[PDB]
Amino acid sequence: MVKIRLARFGSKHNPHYRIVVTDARRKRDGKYIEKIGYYDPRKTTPDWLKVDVERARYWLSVGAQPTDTARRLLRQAGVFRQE
Amino acid sequence: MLTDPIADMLTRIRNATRVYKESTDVPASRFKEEILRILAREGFIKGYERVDVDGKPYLRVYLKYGPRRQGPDPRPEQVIHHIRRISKPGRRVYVGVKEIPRVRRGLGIAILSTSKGVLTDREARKLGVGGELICEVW
Amino acid sequence: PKKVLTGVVVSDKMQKTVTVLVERQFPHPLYGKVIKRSKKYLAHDPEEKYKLGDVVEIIESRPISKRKRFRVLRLVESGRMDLVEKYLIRRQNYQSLSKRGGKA
Amino acid sequence: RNLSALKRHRQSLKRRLRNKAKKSAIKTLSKKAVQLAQEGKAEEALKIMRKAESLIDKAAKGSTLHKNAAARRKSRLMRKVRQLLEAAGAPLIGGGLSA
Amino acid sequence: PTINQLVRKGREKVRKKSKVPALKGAPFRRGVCTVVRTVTPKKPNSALRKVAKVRLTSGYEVTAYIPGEGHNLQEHSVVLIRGGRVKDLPGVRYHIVRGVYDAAGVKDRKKSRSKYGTKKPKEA
Amino acid sequence: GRYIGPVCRLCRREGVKLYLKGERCYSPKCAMERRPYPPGQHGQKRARRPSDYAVRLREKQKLRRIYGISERQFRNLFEEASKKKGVTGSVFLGLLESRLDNVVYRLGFAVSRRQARQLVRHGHITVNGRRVDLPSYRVRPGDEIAVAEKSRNLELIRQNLEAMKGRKVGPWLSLDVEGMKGKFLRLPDREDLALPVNEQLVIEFYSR
RNA sequence: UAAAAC
RNA sequence: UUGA
RNA sequence: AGCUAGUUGGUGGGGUAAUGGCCCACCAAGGCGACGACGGGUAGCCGGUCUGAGAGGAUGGCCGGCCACAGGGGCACUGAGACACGGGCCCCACUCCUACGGGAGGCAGCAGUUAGGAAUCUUCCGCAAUGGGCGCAAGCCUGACGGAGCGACGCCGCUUGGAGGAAGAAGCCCUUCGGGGUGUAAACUCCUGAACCCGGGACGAAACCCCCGACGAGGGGACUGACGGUACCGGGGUAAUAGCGCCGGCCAACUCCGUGCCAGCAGCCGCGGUAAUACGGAGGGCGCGAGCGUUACCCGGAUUCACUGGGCGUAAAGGGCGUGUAGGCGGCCUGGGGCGUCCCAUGUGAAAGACCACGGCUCAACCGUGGGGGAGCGUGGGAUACGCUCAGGCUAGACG
Ligand SMILES: [K+]
Ligand SMILES: [K+]
Ligand SMILES: [K+]
Ligand SMILES: [K+]
Ligand SMILES: [K+]
Ligand SMILES: [K+]
Ligand SMILES: [K+]
Ligand SMILES: [K+]
Ligand SMILES: [K+]
Ligand SMILES: [K+]
Ligand SMILES: [K+]
Ligand SMILES: [K+]
Ligand SMILES: [K+]
Ligand SMILES: [K+]
Ligand SMILES: [K+]
Ligand SMILES: [K+]
Ligand SMILES: [K+]
Ligand SMILES: [K+]
Ligand SMILES: [K+]
Ligand SMILES: [K+]
Ligand SMILES: [K+]
Ligand SMILES: [K+]
Ligand SMILES: [K+]
Ligand SMILES: [Mg+2]
Ligand SMILES: [Mg+2]
Ligand SMILES: [Mg+2]
Ligand SMILES: [Mg+2]
Ligand SMILES: [Mg+2]
Ligand SMILES: [Mg+2]
Ligand SMILES: [Mg+2]
Ligand SMILES: [Mg+2]
Ligand SMILES: [Mg+2]
Ligand SMILES: [Mg+2]
Ligand SMILES: [Mg+2]
Ligand SMILES: [Mg+2]
Ligand SMILES: [Mg+2]
Ligand SMILES: [Mg+2]
Ligand SMILES: [Mg+2]
Ligand SMILES: [Mg+2]
Ligand SMILES: [Mg+2]
Ligand SMILES: [Mg+2]
Ligand SMILES: [Mg+2]
Ligand SMILES: [Mg+2]
Ligand SMILES: [Mg+2]
Ligand SMILES: [Mg+2]
Ligand SMILES: [Mg+2]
Ligand SMILES: [Mg+2]
Ligand SMILES: [Mg+2]
Ligand SMILES: [Mg+2]
Ligand SMILES: [Mg+2]
Ligand SMILES: [Mg+2]
Ligand SMILES: [Mg+2]
Ligand SMILES: [Mg+2]
Ligand SMILES: [Mg+2]
Ligand SMILES: [Mg+2]
Ligand SMILES: [Mg+2]
Ligand SMILES: [Mg+2]
Ligand SMILES: [Mg+2]
Ligand SMILES: [Mg+2]
Ligand SMILES: [Mg+2]
Ligand SMILES: [Mg+2]
Ligand SMILES: [Mg+2]
Ligand SMILES: [Mg+2]
Ligand SMILES: [Mg+2]
Ligand SMILES: [Mg+2]
Ligand SMILES: [Mg+2]
Ligand SMILES: [Mg+2]
Ligand SMILES: [Mg+2]
Ligand SMILES: [Mg+2]
Ligand SMILES: [Mg+2]
Ligand SMILES: [Mg+2]
Ligand SMILES: [Mg+2]
Ligand SMILES: [Mg+2]
Ligand SMILES: [Mg+2]
Ligand SMILES: [Mg+2]
Ligand SMILES: [Mg+2]
Ligand SMILES: [Mg+2]
Ligand SMILES: [Mg+2]
Ligand SMILES: [Mg+2]
Ligand SMILES: [Mg+2]
Ligand SMILES: [Mg+2]
Ligand SMILES: [Mg+2]
Ligand SMILES: [Mg+2]
Ligand SMILES: [Mg+2]
Ligand SMILES: [Zn+2]
Repeated sequence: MVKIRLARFGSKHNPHYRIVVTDARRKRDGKYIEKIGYYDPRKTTPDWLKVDVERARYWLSVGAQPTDTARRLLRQAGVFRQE
Repeated sequence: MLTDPIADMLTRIRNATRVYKESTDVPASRFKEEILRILAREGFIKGYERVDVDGKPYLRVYLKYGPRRQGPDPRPEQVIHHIRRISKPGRRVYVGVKEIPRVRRGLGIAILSTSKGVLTDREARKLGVGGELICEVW
Repeated sequence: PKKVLTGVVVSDKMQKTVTVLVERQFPHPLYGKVIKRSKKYLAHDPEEKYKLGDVVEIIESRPISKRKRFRVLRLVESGRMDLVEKYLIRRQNYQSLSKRGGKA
Repeated sequence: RNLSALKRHRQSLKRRLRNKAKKSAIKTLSKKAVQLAQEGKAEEALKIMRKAESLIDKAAKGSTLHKNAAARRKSRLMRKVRQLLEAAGAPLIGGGLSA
Repeated sequence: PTINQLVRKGREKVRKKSKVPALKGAPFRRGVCTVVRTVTPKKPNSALRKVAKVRLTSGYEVTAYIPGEGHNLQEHSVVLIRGGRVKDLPGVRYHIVRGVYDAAGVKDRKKSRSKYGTKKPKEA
Repeated sequence: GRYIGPVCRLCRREGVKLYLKGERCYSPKCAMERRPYPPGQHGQKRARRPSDYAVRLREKQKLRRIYGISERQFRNLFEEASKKKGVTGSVFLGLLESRLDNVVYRLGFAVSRRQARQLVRHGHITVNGRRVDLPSYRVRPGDEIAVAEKSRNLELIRQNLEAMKGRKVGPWLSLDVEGMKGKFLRLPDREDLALPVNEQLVIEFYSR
């Protein structure tokens, strides 16, 4: 099953992930299907978390299953807010 | 039979000017005539005109030269210091508009044959088209 | 889109199968000179409809056999052995190229 | 040593036998049917033909055949049968074959 | 050649023959000495250059120069070959590495020391 | 890193006066004053016509030796200057000149470059109030270069920053002799600098 | 004349 | 005879 | 230089998820090759990487994509998926157990051993983070991974001190024996203060879960750190690693002594046979600096395989001559076509890398974000000068 998860791209002690849509079976830093955001856990800049809400919503609409950490970040960015 | 009339012409010219001829005849063809026009307009030759030798169509090509000169060897400078053939039967050279070259930083020309007629690298560039790079003159 | 090619039927000694000779032209990658290479395709002809000398269109098809992966789309121009000739001859010169014998 | 998931093998051997047995039956009946038809015995040629159809589809319920594999067999069967019959005629029992 | 010609035969690439069949192009090859002769220079030279026949690990047997003032290489001395011909003694195309294995460095060498494997002398 | 050795012998080799000492380089006690000729056992013999190479070399050696930078760092800077848009020669100088260890020298906090270097290392310097002890740190326009408060009261910073009163500061820089802080106004234009060096030769040396 | 050689 |  | 029998095609079957000589009967006699078949050699391919002004040459380690393999050969079973590295069967080679009948095993997983080699590391910490499998969940497994360790192997940053100091110690080296050099270099004077010692001490970690709410949206609460008492902040605080190559020309840097075609140097040209800037040492000097040299290999310079960009009278190079096949090349005018060619739009050209910009670690290396590139190929539309093709015409080529 396809997933919305984090791919490590930073560097030693300098982790920067990419919120990605990749098949579940792929290596993590492998070939993903689409990038839909990024995440700097050490929030080293005012922009430490962006997410293409429209896109995330798209994939969720077709099966994509988020990691419990990706779900958390996707939420923080209002992917699930339905007000 | 000539294997390449266009080169034949550029040479007849190259040769005629190297001995400061006044004119020079070359068997006619629309295409040849077409190149002469470019040649005229750019001011490389004085001009040309249709004539008949032995009853067959030719093209007198009135050449141009600089003025007489000083010191040993008064022979004038050439208006055509250069005239080479690019495309040749059995090795045609075609270029895209972004591929048209610039002869001597512009002080020279390049005659291309495009599907919009025969034109200089500037004209061709302007109309935004490429074609067969015929020759370069400077 | 399924690829379409045009060529000459240079053989039909096969049941429901003709040999189409297709040619192509391209600028030599380093030398520029336009060079002309050519290849033979075994196209499918279920009705023995096409004959030697026929210029036809061939179309990328689903396998009919090992080797056969094309079907005759349509006849572009009837008879003209002038082309078939070149072929037969070029193949006939092969005789005079070994350690045996052939024709000049 | 000892990788407890030898159990997978242990099981494959059972499933193997379970399949091998379902197919052995399918084949035998398929023939039986084809043979009966090949002799004009339409009445029973179909009767048996239906068991075969049923057995095939059941085999496809699980891993045995499953898929278009079944379809293929049912197809080639009713095909051969209907034909061998229409070489004597009279589609009696009109079991599986339609109209 | 005409273009048609270049299109038919094309240009042929220049291949390069090695000067060091130290095999595997390896930077160095280890071997054991056979003889520890001496040779006569050619062209217009004269002296007793110190050479050494060596049976390499690379299944080879070749003569190799022994640079430096003097060595300590007997017959079964373990040596390291490094490649570098010697314009004078045709046949010698490698050098023994003074300072590695059985070939001791050079004594009293105070200048070009890294070559000639000589540790830095203490001074005070 | 860095040279660290007799520096006046470098002036004598390049035959020009380099100020690797600040004071003394002005005093007639300078070595370029005493024996203004190449160091060593031959400094007084007739210098043979230098080869086109020798010239480009010596010239570049001069410029590099002026900033006490390593041929390594010195080259990387030049290659960076080459890539960038604009007269490589100028850009190069602007870059060598944007080195904190140098800017500190330009603002007179230090009397020499070798000294300003140590000031930076020992943290005595600051950039925009944040500490920086990297001589190679690149000062950009707008940055303010000051002195660590904890340092303001230092027997040395006294003289240097005191003797700076009534002293002019390069056009691309502004100095506040009171608050012990200066500001990098803009990249020095080739003409703002007056170095006994012809960059063309340098650009040509790395050309070879 | 340095040597190879006598 | 060699070498320069 | 000729290759081919399942060989090429057909009909009917078999087989698979599915096309197909994939396989099998029967039938035809085909298929392929100088546009290089067949054979031999070598080799995982690519994004890219190194180099180059470019064209090009060389290359495919790390990272990402595809392929193949899992001691060697063959085979199938199970399953959505395998012909299955840590599953199965047989043959082979080997190793181990053997009560001699017979059994057990496969590190091209992490770490480690041994062998081979010029040469390549820790039998480490952790499951905290990311990702994966199973589970409703708690949670369990994870040598994938996140970290630390070793090696200047590479890249980047940094230190071995800063300022003042003699018309200039001693020592050592030259000397016209007057003096010149090492050299402000040293000793000294003052200043700062790497190392080190104390104190504080982190981001990376908010989810899963619990409560409210509807097991959702939303809100609230709790646990959790291997790296690590590390980074970093603050206080105190010592003046404290320098080496390596080179100095005849190319090539930056010169003198004395020693040696006497010797000992030796040497990349090429070459140097040494009594006064050698070329051998060795010393003083001095040049280069570079935690490195500097060497060897090996790639590109460059090499327009020295020349497409860009070469040549063949005497330098290497015109075939002994002709006839002629294939192929390459093709006079003048008109028309159709629109293959080559050119143009517009569009799709594709992953990520990383490369380029530009802004930004995060004090800088940088490194890294994040954003932008711009892009040949090639597919699709639709268009142009028609030149090349091609078709049709007609011409007589200046050719022939009669
Ligand atoms: K869906
Ligand atoms: K044949
Ligand atoms: K079962
Ligand atoms: K100021
Ligand atoms: K078939
Ligand atoms: K082959
Ligand atoms: K490149
Ligand atoms: K080019
Ligand atoms: K290549
Ligand atoms: K390749
Ligand atoms: K490549
Ligand atoms: K909630
Ligand atoms: K401190
Ligand atoms: K000290
Ligand atoms: K002597
Ligand atoms: K001499
Ligand atoms: K010497
Ligand atoms: K010497
Ligand atoms: K080369
Ligand atoms: K000849
Ligand atoms: K001959
Ligand atoms: K396109
Ligand atoms: K037309
Ligand atoms: Mg949300
Ligand atoms: Mg036929
Ligand atoms: Mg083709
Ligand atoms: Mg049975
Ligand atoms: Mg199933
Ligand atoms: Mg000699
Ligand atoms: Mg060598
Ligand atoms: Mg302090
Ligand atoms: Mg045959
Ligand atoms: Mg079939
Ligand atoms: Mg089928
Ligand atoms: Mg077959
Ligand atoms: Mg082969
Ligand atoms: Mg291989
Ligand atoms: Mg080149
Ligand atoms: Mg480049
Ligand atoms: Mg390239
Ligand atoms: Mg890879
Ligand atoms: Mg093995
Ligand atoms: Mg199955
Ligand atoms: Mg397995
Ligand atoms: Mg294993
Ligand atoms: Mg060993
Ligand atoms: Mg974990
Ligand atoms: Mg997890
Ligand atoms: Mg002394
Ligand atoms: Mg000092
Ligand atoms: Mg103190
Ligand atoms: Mg947990
Ligand atoms: Mg509850
Ligand atoms: Mg509830
Ligand atoms: Mg919540
Ligand atoms: Mg020199
Ligand atoms: Mg003597
Ligand atoms: Mg001796
Ligand atoms: Mg030497
Ligand atoms: Mg001497
Ligand atoms: Mg010298
Ligand atoms: Mg030398
Ligand atoms: Mg170069
Ligand atoms: Mg080349
Ligand atoms: Mg030549
Ligand atoms: Mg001759
Ligand atoms: Mg000759
Ligand atoms: Mg001849
Ligand atoms: Mg012909
Ligand atoms: Mg024509
Ligand atoms: Mg033709
Ligand atoms: Mg027309
Ligand atoms: Mg036409
Ligand atoms: Mg077209
Ligand atoms: Mg495109
Ligand atoms: Mg990309
Ligand atoms: Mg920054
Ligand atoms: Mg990017
Ligand atoms: Mg383009
Ligand atoms: Mg198109
Ligand atoms: Mg189109
Ligand atoms: Mg038209
Ligand atoms: Mg005609
Ligand atoms: Mg005749
Ligand atoms: Zn000075």
